[PDB]
Amino acid sequence: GTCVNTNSQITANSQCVKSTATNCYIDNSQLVDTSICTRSQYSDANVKKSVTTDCNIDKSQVYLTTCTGSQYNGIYIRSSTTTGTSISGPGCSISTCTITRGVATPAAACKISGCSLSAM
Repeated sequence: GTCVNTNSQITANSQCVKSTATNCYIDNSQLVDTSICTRSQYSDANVKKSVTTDCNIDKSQVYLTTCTGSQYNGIYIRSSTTTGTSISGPGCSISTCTITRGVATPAAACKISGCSLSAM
């Protein structure tokens, strides 16, 4: 029981290991590898070594990513940082980007494909 749970609803079909979830709604998802969940809703998602605050993550996999006030729906995102943005697209894939309110900061390492970026 390596999950530091603070007022979080974590389903049985969910899993929280070596991580912290404060006021989080985790359903059929995994919050693993030193991840930090705060007031975020995880739906059929995988959150690894990531931090999400007031985020709605649905059918997505987030790695080494920090999420603040954002929505992910059916996307894969890594080594990134998004704030106040809605990201969707069945085949959305983002890697090493900084995104604030729907606009991705131009960068060489930032790789984005099959995604729809908008503000929240």
